[PDB]
Amino acid sequence: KSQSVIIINNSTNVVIRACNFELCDNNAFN
Amino acid sequence: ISNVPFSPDCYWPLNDYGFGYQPYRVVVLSFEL
Ligand SMILES: *[C@@H]1O[C@H](CO)[C@@H](O)[C@H](O)[C@H]1NC(C)=O
Ligand SMILES: *[C@@H]1O[C@H](CO)[C@@H](O)[C@H](O)[C@H]1NC(C)=O
Repeated sequence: KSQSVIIINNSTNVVIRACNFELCDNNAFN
Repeated sequence: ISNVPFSPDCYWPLNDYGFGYQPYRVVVLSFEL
């Protein structure tokens, strides 16, 4: 219900993305 | 851009515009120096 940004790198590439996300612990729109 | 019911501790807070005066289109330009 709120906008959120993820800043993650996978092993070569840095990807930053700001959407409405479901967040997991222990899809993506707008 | 969140749409949640507004409890003023009085419902959906997004008002719709009436096609009051004629609508205007606005563009704002910001410069990094
Ligand atoms: C993972 O890296 C590949 C290239 O190494 C890239 O194309 C891909 O977008 C990356 N994964 C994500 C989720 O961005
Ligand atoms: C995406 O945003 C628009 C307005 O910005 C909203 O009307 C819409 O409901 C949002 N998408 C979802 C799946 O809720």
